[PDB]
Amino acid sequence: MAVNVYSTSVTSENLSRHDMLAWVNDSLHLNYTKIEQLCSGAAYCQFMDMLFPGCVHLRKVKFQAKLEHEYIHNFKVLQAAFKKMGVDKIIPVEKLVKGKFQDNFEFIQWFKKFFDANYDGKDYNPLLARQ
Amino acid sequence: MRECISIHVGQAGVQIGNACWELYCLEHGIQPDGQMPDSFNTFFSETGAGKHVPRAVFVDLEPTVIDEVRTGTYRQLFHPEQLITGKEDAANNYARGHYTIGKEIIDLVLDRIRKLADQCTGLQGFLVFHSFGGGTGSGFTSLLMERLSVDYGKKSKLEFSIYPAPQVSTAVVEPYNSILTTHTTLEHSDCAFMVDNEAIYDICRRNLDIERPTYTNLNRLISQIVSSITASLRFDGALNVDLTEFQTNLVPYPRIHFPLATYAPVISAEKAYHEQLSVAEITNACFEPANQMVKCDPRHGKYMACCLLYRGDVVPKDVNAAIATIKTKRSIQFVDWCPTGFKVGINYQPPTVVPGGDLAKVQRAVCMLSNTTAIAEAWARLDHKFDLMYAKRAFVHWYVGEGMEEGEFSEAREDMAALEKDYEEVGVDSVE
Amino acid sequence: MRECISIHVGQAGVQIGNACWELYCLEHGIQPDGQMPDSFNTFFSETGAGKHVPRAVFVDLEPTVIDEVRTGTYRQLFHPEQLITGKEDAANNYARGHYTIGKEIIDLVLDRIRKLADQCTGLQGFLVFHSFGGGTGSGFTSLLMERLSVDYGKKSKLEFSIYPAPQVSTAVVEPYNSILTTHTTLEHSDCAFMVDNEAIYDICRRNLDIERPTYTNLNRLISQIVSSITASLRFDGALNVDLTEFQTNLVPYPRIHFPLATYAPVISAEKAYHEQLSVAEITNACFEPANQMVKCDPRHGKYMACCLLYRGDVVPKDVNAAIATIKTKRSIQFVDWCPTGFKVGINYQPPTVVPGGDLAKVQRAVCMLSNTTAIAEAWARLDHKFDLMYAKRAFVHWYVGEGMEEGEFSEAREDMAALEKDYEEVGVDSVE
Amino acid sequence: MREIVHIQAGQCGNQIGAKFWEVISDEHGIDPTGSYHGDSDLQLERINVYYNEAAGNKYVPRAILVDLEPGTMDSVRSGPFGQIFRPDNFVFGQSGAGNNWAKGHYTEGAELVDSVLDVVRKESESCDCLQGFQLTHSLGGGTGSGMGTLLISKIREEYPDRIMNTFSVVPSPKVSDTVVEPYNATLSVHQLVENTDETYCIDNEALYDICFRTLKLTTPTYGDLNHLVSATMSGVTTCLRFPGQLNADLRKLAVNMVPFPRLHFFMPGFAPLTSRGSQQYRALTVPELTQQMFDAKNMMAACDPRHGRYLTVAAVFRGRMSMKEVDEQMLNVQNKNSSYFVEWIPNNVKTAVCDIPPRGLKMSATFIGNSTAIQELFKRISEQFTAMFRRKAFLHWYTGEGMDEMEFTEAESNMNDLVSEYQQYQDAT
Amino acid sequence: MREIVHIQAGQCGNQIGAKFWEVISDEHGIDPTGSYHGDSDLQLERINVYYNEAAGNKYVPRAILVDLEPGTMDSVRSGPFGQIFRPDNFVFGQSGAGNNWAKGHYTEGAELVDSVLDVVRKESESCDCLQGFQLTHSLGGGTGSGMGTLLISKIREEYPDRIMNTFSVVPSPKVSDTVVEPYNATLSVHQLVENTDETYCIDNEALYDICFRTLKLTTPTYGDLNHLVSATMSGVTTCLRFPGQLNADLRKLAVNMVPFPRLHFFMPGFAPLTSRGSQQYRALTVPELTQQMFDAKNMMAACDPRHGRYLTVAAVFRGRMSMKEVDEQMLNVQNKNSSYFVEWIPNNVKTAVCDIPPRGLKMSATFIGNSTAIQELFKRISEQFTAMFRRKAFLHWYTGEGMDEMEFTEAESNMNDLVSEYQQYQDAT
Ligand SMILES: Nc1nc2c(ncn2[C@@H]2O[C@H](COP(=O)(O)OP(=O)(O)OP(=O)(O)O)[C@@H](O)[C@H]2O)c(=O)[nH]1
Ligand SMILES: Nc1nc2c(ncn2[C@@H]2O[C@H](COP(=O)(O)OP(=O)(O)OP(=O)(O)O)[C@@H](O)[C@H]2O)c(=O)[nH]1
Ligand SMILES: Nc1nc2c(ncn2[C@@H]2O[C@H](COP(=O)(O)OP(=O)(O)O)[C@@H](O)[C@H]2O)c(=O)[nH]1
Ligand SMILES: Nc1nc2c(ncn2[C@@H]2O[C@H](COP(=O)(O)OP(=O)(O)O)[C@@H](O)[C@H]2O)c(=O)[nH]1
Ligand SMILES: [Mg+2]
Ligand SMILES: [Mg+2]
Repeated sequence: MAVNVYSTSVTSENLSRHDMLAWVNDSLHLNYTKIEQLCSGAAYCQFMDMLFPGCVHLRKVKFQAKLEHEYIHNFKVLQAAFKKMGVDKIIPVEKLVKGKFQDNFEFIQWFKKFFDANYDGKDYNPLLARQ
Repeated sequence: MRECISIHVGQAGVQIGNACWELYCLEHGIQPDGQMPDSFNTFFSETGAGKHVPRAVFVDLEPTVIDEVRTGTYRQLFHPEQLITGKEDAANNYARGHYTIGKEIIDLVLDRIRKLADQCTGLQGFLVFHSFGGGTGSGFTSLLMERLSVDYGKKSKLEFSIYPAPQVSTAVVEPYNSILTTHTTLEHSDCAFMVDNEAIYDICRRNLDIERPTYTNLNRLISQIVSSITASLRFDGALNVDLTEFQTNLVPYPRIHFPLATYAPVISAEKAYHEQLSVAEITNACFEPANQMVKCDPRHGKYMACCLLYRGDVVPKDVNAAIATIKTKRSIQFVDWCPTGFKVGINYQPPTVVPGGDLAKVQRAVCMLSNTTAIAEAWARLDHKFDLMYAKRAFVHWYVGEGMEEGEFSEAREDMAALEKDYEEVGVDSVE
Repeated sequence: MRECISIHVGQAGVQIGNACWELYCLEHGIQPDGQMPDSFNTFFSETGAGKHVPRAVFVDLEPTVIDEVRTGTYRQLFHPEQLITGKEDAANNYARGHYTIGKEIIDLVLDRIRKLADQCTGLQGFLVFHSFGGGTGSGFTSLLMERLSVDYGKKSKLEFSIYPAPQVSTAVVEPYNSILTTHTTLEHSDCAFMVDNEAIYDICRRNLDIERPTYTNLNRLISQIVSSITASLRFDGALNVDLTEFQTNLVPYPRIHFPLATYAPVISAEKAYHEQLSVAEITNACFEPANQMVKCDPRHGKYMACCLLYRGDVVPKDVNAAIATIKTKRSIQFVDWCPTGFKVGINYQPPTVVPGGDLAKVQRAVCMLSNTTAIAEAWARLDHKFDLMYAKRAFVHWYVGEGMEEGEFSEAREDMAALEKDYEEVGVDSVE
Repeated sequence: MREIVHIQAGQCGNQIGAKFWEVISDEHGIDPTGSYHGDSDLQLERINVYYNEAAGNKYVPRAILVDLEPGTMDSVRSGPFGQIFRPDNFVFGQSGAGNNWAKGHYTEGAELVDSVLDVVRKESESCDCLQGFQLTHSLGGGTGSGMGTLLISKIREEYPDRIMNTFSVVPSPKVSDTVVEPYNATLSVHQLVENTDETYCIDNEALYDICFRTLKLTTPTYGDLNHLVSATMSGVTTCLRFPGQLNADLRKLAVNMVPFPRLHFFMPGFAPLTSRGSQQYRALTVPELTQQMFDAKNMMAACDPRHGRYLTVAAVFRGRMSMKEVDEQMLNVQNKNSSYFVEWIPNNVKTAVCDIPPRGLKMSATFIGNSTAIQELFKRISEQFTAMFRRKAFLHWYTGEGMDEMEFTEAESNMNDLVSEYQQYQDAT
Repeated sequence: MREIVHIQAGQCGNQIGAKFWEVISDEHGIDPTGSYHGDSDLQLERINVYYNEAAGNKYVPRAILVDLEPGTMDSVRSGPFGQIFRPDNFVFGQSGAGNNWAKGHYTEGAELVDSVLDVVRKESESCDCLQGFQLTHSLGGGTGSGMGTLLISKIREEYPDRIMNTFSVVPSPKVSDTVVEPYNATLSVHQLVENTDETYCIDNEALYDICFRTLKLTTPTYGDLNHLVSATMSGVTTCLRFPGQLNADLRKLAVNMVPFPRLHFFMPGFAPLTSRGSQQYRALTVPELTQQMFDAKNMMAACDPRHGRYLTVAAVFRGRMSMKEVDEQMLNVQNKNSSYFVEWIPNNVKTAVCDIPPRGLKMSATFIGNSTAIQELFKRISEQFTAMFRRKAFLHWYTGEGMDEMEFTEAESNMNDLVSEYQQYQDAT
């Protein structure tokens, strides 16, 4: 069971670039220095696993993706997970995979809201998920 | 490149849309058949043949008003799929608009929007025309805004709304519709431009010497304001403003997104001669309360932002001079947290006049978009109206019958109370 | 050189054939008398005089439908020996078609086919038109396929089949006929292109604005798809596909040989103007479920192969671009064992329009042939239908009376069960 | 040698730039097609400072045009001289910045910046000995301000040993042309102080005054304002492009005018400026020119030099004139107006003379003043910033783009510190 | 002397071939009838490299056209230049291959191969000193891929001491043009590694990009793609056909570019490429050309050279130009981009200059890069192959033609080994 969120015109409820990156690194044990590195989709797929036990076939996800098509593949996996959970937000895949800051920042702000709505506090060691 | 897509909801929205698209055609030299014997492209898509189609959607829950479009002078101008009609209207009921009747056509409307947006290379966003009082204008529009926010989000959405008058109503349930729609749409809209029928009527009578103004006249006037707002995108200019800038310049706090529009000069042929109509003169006219298109008193409020959009034979120095003098004037007070209150646009193209129109042809015009704490008066009034009826639960059964819950009335009311307090807080000057 | 021979079985097959051959004549400039005032030669044999005869056989077990061909506008187009009729029909009974009545004319049909093939220098194979539901379309066609497999074998055989709808039937015994014919024909056919009357009707009403579509309209639509498939052989093109390639590109496992056809754009003169109809636009249209010609939901299935056949004013780069974006789209999922899912054909000749047709003349069209696990739904439904009737042995006496054995019902059923499980297995993603 | 790379950002940046390029082409005898139709060999000698030579006897501006929306660009393309520019040197976005510094610096601008950098690098590699960069833009908008500053940051990182100079159109005192202008200016200034070597402050209020009072133009247009600015711009590089008697360049001017690294904000002026009727009643002599230069009414920044002290003043003369006379005049102003000149920098007037005058004129002069009075401008901005920031007005437009209050705070502090620094040297003995 | 035999297989192979022959005829002043109407003696001097001289002052391409279906052939015959070809040199089947490598290599192709071989042998016997063979085809189809490889195998067996080179149109990354393309490519590659001396990898994705971004062609046609490829092709043999200052040929290029026998897969590039409007704003100088050559966006293979290292790079210049300048430019790229060049092959840039430029141009350049980045392409194919083969998808189409799983397996393994080999040298110090 999942729910949907919207962010457009708000105040005092949006994370700075630094804070948001810090959250992602702490949550998933990652070392990103640019928000645009999230455009590979592996991180988002991992977050899905942590939120909703089961859900994604993580053995198919490429965690060290370097090429546009690899990123596309990860987002297909993510798309399937969104379908399974009934989250109705359209992911702008073509814009995300170009690694553009604006679009990636928009998506992370939505995804953070979505995560907060749905996260139950369970422990999750993402290293095992990775390998 | 900089595309802009227009959505016309319910009778008001559609009829204003008819006036707007008639004007646009005249401005770009597009015939009623879509033919012209490059800037138009922001509002018109173009076929393989020499034909141009409005980037527009017209929606109403009943067929009557749209049927006129279909059978009228501009039948060939619009593509059939952009004129969307249901069977039964929302019967002045927000519930019917938002839920019972609206849920049947929302998907269709959104699908067409998606297709429109697909053919844009640089979509700037949406212009939404409706009213606060009707079941469609209130309920359907709120629904639509929700969906648009979800599916697009960061695209700037602008609303032009026929805000109801103090002493000139059309329906009995107007306050309910107004309150609910404002509540539901507030977090989804970026800026909403209010206009009031009473004010426009008064202007028509006093300034244009019209004994008996028709809705057509009001629509025409509205069209002018729209043109001023979009002329920066449809023409070349000296100093430019593009739809995203308005929100930046006029909205100081997220909730306080209701500016008001004022146009100058509105004159007849008899009064167009006998006077020179300088930039200073029209600027002064704009500020003065009698020329405003909302029945509200700025002398009793404070200005938080003014945006001045000049068009035609205009000289930037002159504009600067005019503004400076208005700044000095005792009757114009600005909030203490805003030393810089003016955003200024200047465009080369004079306002074009519709054949058989009530306005005379002028060398210059100006459209002011101004945000004022004085508008809070209207909100208070509306709240009072809601209170009087709700205390007796008058008409409430209708809304509940269409699936609304009574608690939602209270919810909407409290949200509006909060909004009123926000304005009041903003009003006060800074300590220390 | 690259000859292709068309076989039209029963009422559906014959009537679709009439529509197809009318279209072919218009496309190649062949008059109803066989006269023309070189590529046509793949479908028409040529006499000593300036006359052209279809490489076709029309077969029905009763005379009525073929008699119309004989007495109609194209009486001179066909040679008498290519119009084959018996005395009594198969009476919606597979048994009568396959055994009792069919065994009397099969030899004749095959003899004529042999003679047709003798005058081919590079016969590519056969196009077979029929339906699943009729006694002739089901029973006779299955018989015919058996014989063709024996006498030719490696020649690629393609079937166009009027697959029965979920909620729109014509006969009561349809499920029986469908199941048996599918069982008996499965190992003998290389690829079968399903089309559904309900879907086409819906399309006619929604997309073509036709209040009351006739079978003629459906036939015409079908003809278009056929033309797209065969245009690569009948015209010159940039990037080509020849009948043998379809089987290679669309059939991943021997049993899973049921793709589905979708055509775009299907529009009227009123809606042909008012829009530019780009390659991206039509490609997107194709995928979307509402334009499909089978009453099935791809959103609930996975794509295993798509073949896109473009025709007319088309640019390969543009096609590539269009496909790329569709690949990204969330609503299009492909099976995990298929990273490359698109086969693309581009032909220079625009779709030609039949005088008095329901479709408008367009610069571009596209015909998608797509194989989807979603079609398994239909199979399940059909199985369920079989089960309900068979549990009571309803109508079974008819079939047994014509020499069928009851055990063969069970056999056919189990084979279809197996087929259903095959699809399901295919559906799942790869382990590790 | 000493090739300059020109960069234009946003509406104002591009519109000034177009005018500047029209002027320079006229000066060097280049027509709207890029062909040389001039008379003298001096016009071509140093043509490479601003132009690349293309095939078939054409010259193309070493100019890069940047905007987050395509309208201004389009206009430029359609304008007189629009066809002279390299098509590949127009770098335009589709979104716009919506008068938001954040969008220009961090969001939309960031999506575009790399594409611009790529062009810039290529341009740099053209040049045998790159002098540096001149950037034209406003501080009040989103593109010129946010994206321009970003460009400055990156270019400087890439080329730290070249000169970085800017022609910045600053917010006026009397009336604002934007509601959030104090924010945009404030954020810009923080960047400028750390990343530019010199910044010419130009203010439309001053320009209008000049047009109205001095040029006697009842109805000036933005074009007429732009022309003045372009004349100043051309004046600053004149000694790099034409032989003279005492040759200046961009480096020398910086050295003479900037005694401390942060104090690199100038107030430019130009002379002579006269009406059509009123020019026949005056003599264009050196002293007259000097007098015109050294007044307050002819400064293009909205601050009175009489409210502060001149740290350093550079005077650049164009035309055939007497060096002795110039020296006399410069000495005279220092002697008689002693109280307006800082006492601890003796002989704080720097002079340059280029023999080639501008078109139509026998002689002309350009003034560069580094005055402690410019602190007033900064103070105003700080005040305006404060009034808005204390109530967090419009802040969600910037925070919505990922920015934090901390950044704003730091910017405010930095600006205040700069003002303090100016004050300190004003009062020093 | 040094006569080349041209071979064309399948649709793509034939369509490229037609374009190539149109180009070469134009170059040598040959019209659609085979008659010489050129101006200079240099055009005829080495005409025998590509043309046989027939009776009555006509020239006929030493070209063999092969296809398992007759449509493309027919089109070619009806095309402009169709009548120049020897009628007996069209070898066409009637069946087709149905996009099946098996059919092309073992079945239909096998029925046709001997007939082609017979023609080929005759052609070879014409020539006084046969240089070798150039084969044009795709790896994604059935004819060009399966039948082409068969031809390569047989020809090589017959003539093991001649050069075997191929212009192979490879499957792209973004979108496939065939469902079984990974199979067909994979099987092809196994043959190519053992039987060709050099293979130019050309990818339509790259070509489209070039057309769109560099040539500014909104609506490119396949013809326009073909022309680019033909220009590259002509560039590679230019020094064999025209006198120059430093003469290359096919053997020398192979020697310079192939340090290990299996690593013979190149990424070609061509310069200069410009729009109609945008050409007047640039100068066609050697450095510019060099820069255009050595970027990633101008490579015709879908792999970024910045993701690997260049093993060896050959640059072929056509036009009257300075050798010193060329040497400077080549040195410069090596020096400044040191990290993109393998460290254990010093001076890994080979230069050739032919004095005769292409038509319409003052100078032109062709680039041949042997980059370890091409391994990415192979890896992709291997991955795609795996995904399908693990589920035995479409396999019955190939096994039905007599093929076994073992063959597939071996092919997969061989391809993997090649990738490993590339990786090894990428990482070697
Ligand atoms: N300015 C202007 N106002 C209009 C026009 N038509 C209607 N209105 C105003 O709109 C309000 C009535 O709402 P409508 O738009 O008619 O109602 P609706 O949206 O169709 O909703 P339902 O009919 O209840 O489904 C009143 O305040 C009218 O005065 C018009 O042409 N111009
Ligand atoms: N699309 C289309 N479907 C048709 C047409 N005529 C019949 N059908 C369909 O074909 C099925 C009925 O089969 P028929 O072809 O009439 O029967 P038959 O093959 O003559 O077999 P018997 O009459 O039982 O010997 C039904 O699903 C009809 O809807 C037609 O002209 N077009
Ligand atoms: N001198 C001059 N100033 C201009 C011109 N155009 C705009 N401005 C000023 O620049 C400011 C607006 O910023 P602008 O550059 O248009 O915004 P941006 O495009 O977002 O950077 C206002 O203060 C204008 O007065 C011009 O052509 N000349
Ligand atoms: N560059 C180029 N590629 C082509 C052309 N024609 C076909 N192709 C490509 O070749 C592949 C199809 O193979 P093809 O040679 O038609 O099949 P075959 O005839 O069975 O070998 C696809 O990837 C096409 O994009 C052409 O004219 N030019
Ligand atoms: Mg209504
Ligand atoms: Mg029948």
